[PDB]
Amino acid sequence: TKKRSNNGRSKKNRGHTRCVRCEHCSAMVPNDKAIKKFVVRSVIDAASLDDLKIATIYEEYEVPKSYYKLNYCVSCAVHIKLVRVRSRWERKIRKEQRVSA
Amino acid sequence: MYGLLAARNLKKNRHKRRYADKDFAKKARGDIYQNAVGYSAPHAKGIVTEKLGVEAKQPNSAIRKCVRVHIVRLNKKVIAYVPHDGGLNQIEINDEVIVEGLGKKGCRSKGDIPGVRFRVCKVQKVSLKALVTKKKERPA
Amino acid sequence: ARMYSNGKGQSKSVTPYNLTYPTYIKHSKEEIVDVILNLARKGTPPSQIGNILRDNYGVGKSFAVTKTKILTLLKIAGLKPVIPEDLNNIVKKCVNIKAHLAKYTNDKSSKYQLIQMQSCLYRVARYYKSKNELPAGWKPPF
Amino acid sequence: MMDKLANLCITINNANRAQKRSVVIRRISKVCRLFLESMQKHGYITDIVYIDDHREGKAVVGLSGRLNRCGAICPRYDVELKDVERYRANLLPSRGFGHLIVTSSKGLIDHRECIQHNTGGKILGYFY
RNA sequence: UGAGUGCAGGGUUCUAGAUCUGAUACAAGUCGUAACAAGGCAGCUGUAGGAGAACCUGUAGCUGGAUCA
RNA sequence: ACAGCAGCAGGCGCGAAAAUUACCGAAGCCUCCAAGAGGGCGGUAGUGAAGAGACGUGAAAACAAGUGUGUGUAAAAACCACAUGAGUAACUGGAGGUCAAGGCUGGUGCCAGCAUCCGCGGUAAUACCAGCUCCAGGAGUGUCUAUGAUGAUUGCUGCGAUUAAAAGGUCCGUAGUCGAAGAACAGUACUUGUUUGUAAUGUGGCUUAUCGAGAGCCGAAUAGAACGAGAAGAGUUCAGAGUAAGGAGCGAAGGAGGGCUAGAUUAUUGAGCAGCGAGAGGUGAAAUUUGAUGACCUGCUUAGGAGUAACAGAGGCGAAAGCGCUAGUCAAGAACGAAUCCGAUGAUCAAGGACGUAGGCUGGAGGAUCGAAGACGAUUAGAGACCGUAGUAGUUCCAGCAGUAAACGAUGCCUACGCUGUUGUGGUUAUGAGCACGGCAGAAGAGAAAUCUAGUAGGGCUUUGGGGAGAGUACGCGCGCAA
Ligand SMILES: [Zn+2]
Repeated sequence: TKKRSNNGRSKKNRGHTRCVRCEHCSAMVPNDKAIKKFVVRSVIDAASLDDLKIATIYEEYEVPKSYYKLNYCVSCAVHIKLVRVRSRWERKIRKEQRVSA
Repeated sequence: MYGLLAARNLKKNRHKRRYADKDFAKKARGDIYQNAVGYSAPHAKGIVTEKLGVEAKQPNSAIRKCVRVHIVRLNKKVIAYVPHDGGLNQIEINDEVIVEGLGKKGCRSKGDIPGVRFRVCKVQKVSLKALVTKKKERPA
Repeated sequence: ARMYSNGKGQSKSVTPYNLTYPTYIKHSKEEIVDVILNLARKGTPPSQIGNILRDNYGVGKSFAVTKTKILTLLKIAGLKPVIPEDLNNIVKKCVNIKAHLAKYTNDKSSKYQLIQMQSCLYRVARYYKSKNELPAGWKPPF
Repeated sequence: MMDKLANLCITINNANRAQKRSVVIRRISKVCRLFLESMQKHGYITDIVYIDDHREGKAVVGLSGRLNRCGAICPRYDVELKDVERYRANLLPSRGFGHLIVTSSKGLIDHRECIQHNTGGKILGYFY
């Protein structure tokens, strides 16, 4: 029986879409189906900022950040616990997740 | 095909549909005259050539008593079942027997007997029911 | 719906309930009739005649003054074309597509458009050669 | 294009189910007029106005509380006077009430008038 | 006008045949365990190689998926 | 030399299958030169549980079938009348459920058997084999085999195609089936009158055999044809008419739709040269493997062949398959605005024709990355596989062949009637809203449910299914270089 109204993907009014590759296992997954995750990570860890304050030559310094978008296939997303199995009424709830660091 | 002047189209279509029915198909396109008892004849005469026994299908546990018959009208050899309690004892090799159908729509196996399609009715011109129950005797 | 594709557009223009006589205008009957026949002899299609009469001279639908239709007036004046103007515009588009494909042979989309166009030509031809508006053995310019 | 007499029927059937009292029907022909005029004679509909829009035509009608259902038959079968009671028993709910309408050389008539005038015709539609 | 009968061919229906190759039933024999749980490498459709055997591997697709995010 | 029983009896065969080598100057008819002759044509009986009527097998006082006379007939027998004796006369299938009627008594122990179907029996069998009581129909009752019904499981009335079996991968297109409003016209279909057209059978009746089938008489009738009538629907024509039918054209604008020309920022490999002097790679953990002929990492040079990250979405475009860097160029299409033109030009479609991801094949160009086959290293009882090292055909382009996909929203194409709220994309706007293409959330109905491209409905046209298997297989045929 049909488990989801949208077939588990975001394609509508189209024939075909570009593929992308999974970060964890390099499998091909369609772009409109892949699980997506955003990361904004400081170059320097929080446990070093108190040393940075005496190491730097400049009057003040702003740490550089690094930015990423990651893609996962279903198997990897479930195994890494980005997503979890949910009850028949919960399946319908849609909410934006946090940006990781 | 539902128009007022559409009768020819409608007729030809509906005729072609009927071949999907197994019943209509066999009568039209199969070999309906291959059988000793069937479209051809209600009963068949033949001579006994061997005595035989067969296991019942699971889950039953029995040996069923059967006879090899050479059919006069076709020169085929067929298996038939012998109905009654001590029935096999009323038949000798080279006796003549008359043989009858099991009562299904096509020729099909009945009950727990695998692959046997006819049963014995009379031996040497007399009813097998009378022979077994000792109401009458062999012609001798 | 549309004949060669999946379109269901609805853009048309409303025909009036009654037509009257355009008394607000600034020319006579005979002047309007002269304007039409001049534009005709210069070689304009009758749909363009209609556009000019509305836009420049200020007359809607070009019939309220004349009690006669544009193509009928051109037949009365003897200015009738050799081929009806619709069938004529279909042959032109075919020629254009064949002239493109002649130099850009690889274009599968243009090939697709040509077979649609060609079908439409013969469907129109069969109309006119039933109403005796074309000779029975007329064939495309190709 | 849809059949105009079919369109008429679905338009009034749906509006009746939705408990509306009046409707506008958008494409009208000669027999559609005569059908509506029949329903008025037997008191199934109350008021009729016709709009002469120069684009086909349209009608505005008031429904009564007595109308349960109506329908067109397609195609329009030819019937002898011997045949009409067969169709009467197939279409109508009771022997006591309701109308089966037939076209004839004497206009639209009902299954009782067929007996009076001694004429068959072509089957058109029904209401009860 | 022609019966019968020569000699070649065809058209139909049956039947023989060394040997090979399907299917079906095999109480329970031998070797593994491919599917059904994330069935222990998620499964399935097309196509192409390979292999005691279930099947395995590349390429494009699908969720009837382990994700309506 | 003779001869031909699908004439009447009769015989043999063949089969599961069918009567007497009988009487006839009488009945109904036919034949002759006949107040007469002929007829196995026809009639009369004999034989057989094919079918169909009416009645026996007791009553409470008191009952068939026998026999003798007469009748009957061509002669008979049976039938009927009166008179004599008397006291005879039921079986077939069943009893666990469907399905009416016993957990009764004795045997047997998965044996022997029974059972259309479901199922009984392994020592406590209401189901086998018997006894005894009940049930059903009854001069009849069981079985086998064809067929009609059961059956809306063949569907005109009247079934189905999201997931149970079932919508063609997409277009074009002939035959075929189906096709506006307004004003008029004509009678061949259409409907109906009168007249023909049915012996038997059947249908509505009445009358006589004791009754009931039976017999005799009456009335009306199907399809088909002759001559009249009516004109709603169907049909034909017209233009001082111009579809929320189609095609042609105009104006401003929008889009990863397509072909071509000329350019681009990085990245991955390979070579050259320079610096440095010991490890790099890969995994869950490791080994194959590579490095003092200087790896790895960091510079500068170059050579190629692919690709267009992030922006990027329940966003857009295309008939579908599919389409994502920037400029220039070449055709055609969709939608919107509006007092442009022509006038039925249209819907759907066997045959026939054009396109169709990927993988594959024929020839040319080329060859970075990835990688079927093949070869190793590990793991395991064994791995031929999964993992790692390496490596070829292919993966790219031009000219063609091929014709399949879970080619799926598993939902055909036109055309209708239909509740609300919200959010998009492109035009237009009295700024109130609309038109085309979408998403989402309820409701009401619907449906076996899950759910809703599935609500309402004799609108039109094509494809298509009919319990599992064998089988989308065999034989024949058509296309293809082969697959
Ligand atoms: Zn992955």
